[PDB]
Amino acid sequence: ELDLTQTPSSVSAAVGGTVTINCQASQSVSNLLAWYQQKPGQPPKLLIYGASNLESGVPSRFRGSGSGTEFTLTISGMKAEDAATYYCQSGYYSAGATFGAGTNVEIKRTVAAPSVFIFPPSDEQLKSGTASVVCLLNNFYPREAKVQWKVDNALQSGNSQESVTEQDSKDSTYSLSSTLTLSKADYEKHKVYACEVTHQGLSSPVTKS
Amino acid sequence: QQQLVESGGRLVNPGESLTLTCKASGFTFSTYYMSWVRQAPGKGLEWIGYIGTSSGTTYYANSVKGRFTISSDNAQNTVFLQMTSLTDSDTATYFCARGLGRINLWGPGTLVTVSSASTKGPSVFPLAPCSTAALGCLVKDYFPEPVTVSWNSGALTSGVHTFPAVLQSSGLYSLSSVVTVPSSSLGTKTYTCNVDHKPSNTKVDKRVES
Amino acid sequence: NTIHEFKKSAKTADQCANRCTRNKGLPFTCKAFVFCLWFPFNSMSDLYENKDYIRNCIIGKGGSYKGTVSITKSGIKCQPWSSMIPHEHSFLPSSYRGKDLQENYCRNPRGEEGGPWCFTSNPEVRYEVCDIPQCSE
Repeated sequence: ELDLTQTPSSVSAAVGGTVTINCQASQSVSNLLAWYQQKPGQPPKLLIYGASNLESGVPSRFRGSGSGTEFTLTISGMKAEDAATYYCQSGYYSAGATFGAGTNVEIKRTVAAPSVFIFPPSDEQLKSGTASVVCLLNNFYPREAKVQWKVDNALQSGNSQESVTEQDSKDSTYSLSSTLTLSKADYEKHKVYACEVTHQGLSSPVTKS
Repeated sequence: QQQLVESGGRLVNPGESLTLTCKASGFTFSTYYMSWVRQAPGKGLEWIGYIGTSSGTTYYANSVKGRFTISSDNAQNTVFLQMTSLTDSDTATYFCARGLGRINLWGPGTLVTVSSASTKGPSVFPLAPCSTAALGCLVKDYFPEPVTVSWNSGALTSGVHTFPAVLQSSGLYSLSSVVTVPSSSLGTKTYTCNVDHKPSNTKVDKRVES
Repeated sequence: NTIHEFKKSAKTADQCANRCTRNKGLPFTCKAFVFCLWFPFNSMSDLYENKDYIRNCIIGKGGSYKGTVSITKSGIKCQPWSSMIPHEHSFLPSSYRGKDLQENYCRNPRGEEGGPWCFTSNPEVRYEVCDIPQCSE
């Protein structure tokens, strides 16, 4: 039909930095192109329409240009809030309307190490047959971390799941929860417990119990 | 305060049919393109169809054309997405949107899940702390998505991390919401998880305690 | 020169318009012309029609208006019907024949109670009713 190829997959920058995103079309479109921003849990926001026309309320740092099959989007002075996914879209009365694959934008940041917590399974969940134990990593950069569970006393693995938040809009950091689930009895016999974290921000990995 | 609000999103069996509705508030119809745009979990946006309120003319995407159809009630400022022969690939959040090429207005979206699994309500367990300290609520073993969590009915937003849910081995979603607060305030101020699971119509408030 | 004062429909010079404007050497009143050659009859009976013989007046709803007014009551310049910018819409001439949707001329293709309106060139205002006097006024 109509193919909108959007490149690259992801781009990174620090505050004040500049980022450029490309959209290229299988057919001509004649300045009928639009740029959208989307943060997780939210609908997209209209940034650019036509190819250059800036929707009201939107900072001038956002720059749209192009024509025929070549389009570009440049965020010039970059704030923490710009961290989102951005999409190129072309829509015409008929036929059709199509989006790009999107492009993820990360904010480069001063390295920050996570604040580590560890949580007890509640009495109530223990009344039931199961027991989950969570380890919390808070506000850290960069995204990459290593978490490993051990207690009484080693390498309990294949039974954990981890979820990671999106990058914060204010401090450009991430956070992550790792959860280890086991039957009641297994954990039940054992008493104290511990989680282990390896991150660029920390000198030697941290164990919280 | 011009709004778009979607409804109808629920859990459906494959091969069945479903009808989503978008209602607009605070503006004339009129005069506009109404498009539906969906987004599968963790994927990109996919436009799927539009209707011109005035024209009555509809256009559908190839991924959808055979089985979906769009209608309107201008008098009631409402658009109907009527879906049939649903497959697993249709599982997504569906957005009612104002426009075709220029989309100034979006709904928050309604989540459609095409599955043979049954609706299960979440169990809420307190994540108890042990200066600044973290505490949480654990929303476990629910299906389908999604679950919204707030703290003290929206009074507490600062430093709150509600994690993206993960599909467990059991086939049920699980999620954690956490918050950093002063340790001193553990005895005095009252912290409650406000958990809402719309697909089950489940609402739970749970006072987390040390 | 005198082409300025003509409702020109393209694809359908100054000497022609001038000699039509003066009615110099004409056995009638020159209501229209093509670029040249003249007529004592317009399309209502490159084409150029005299705005004196284009009724700048309407009845109630004004479904058969065809003037050249292109301003809103707020005084905003109308957006061309060919353009989707700033505002996109389903009002192509192929969907609407004889209703005359060209340039940015005020129009009322569906006999709205508002009378003729236009799409503004202001992005924030999609469409506004053009201020047009009725004959009865």
